[PDB]
Amino acid sequence: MFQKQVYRQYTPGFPGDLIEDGPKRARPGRIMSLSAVNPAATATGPNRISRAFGYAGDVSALGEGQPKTIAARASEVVIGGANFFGVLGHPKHYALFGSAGDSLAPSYDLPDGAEGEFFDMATGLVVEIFNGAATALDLDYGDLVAYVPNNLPTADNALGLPAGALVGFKAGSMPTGLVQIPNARIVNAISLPAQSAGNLVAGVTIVQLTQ
Amino acid sequence: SWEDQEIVQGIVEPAGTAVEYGDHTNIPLTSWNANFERRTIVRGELGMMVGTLE
Repeated sequence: MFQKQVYRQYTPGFPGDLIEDGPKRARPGRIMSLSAVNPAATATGPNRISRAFGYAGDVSALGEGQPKTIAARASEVVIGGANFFGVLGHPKHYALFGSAGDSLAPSYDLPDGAEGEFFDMATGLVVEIFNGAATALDLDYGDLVAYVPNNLPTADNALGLPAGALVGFKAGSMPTGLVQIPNARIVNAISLPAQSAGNLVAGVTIVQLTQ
Repeated sequence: SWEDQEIVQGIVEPAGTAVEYGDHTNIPLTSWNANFERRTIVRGELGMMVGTLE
């Protein structure tokens, strides 16, 4: 539970958080449900914090009759929608609910139908990134970001990546089926070791610049 | 004043819907619009001519 070790320095940040302050754009949204997704919706995800969500309709209108009150411009988003909405973030906004009875158990998963802060762009955002292949990869300053969609076919998703998992590729190497976040750049440089479908090593968290 | 051309009345339409709160989210903004309403003045005339023998 507490520090079982001592490193020479603190980590630069936790996934979903902001390291650098600058021009940023973020929007609120409701988490919806992959079950409510009308189409097959293959990719499955637990609303993890460092995931890139997609727009899936609006919930502005309130009521059940013809006269409906548009109370707010509310966005209704899903974890792996093709229409990229924003990378979920700012975990301090939310309330910890625990996991399976233990109310104080660690949890980075937002419950379904909750409200999240989806950064559309940020000077620096800590994101969990993954490997798009089974081989070792090196990400540098000039590296791009693409997130797994909801309808990624089983043949393309051989590694069994999560629903909204941001991958991180090199120019002209986007793993197949993956959709790209425009103008997204890997700022800090890291190395991901070789992985398999069963292992699926969690790629080390990275500072990224979006738009 | 019988020589004016138009009578004008102003209307203003506010605008703005709320948004769910987020610490780092964009601030929604309100605004307004203004239109002006003109009614034209119509002058009518009528006369008479009267003769001595009449």
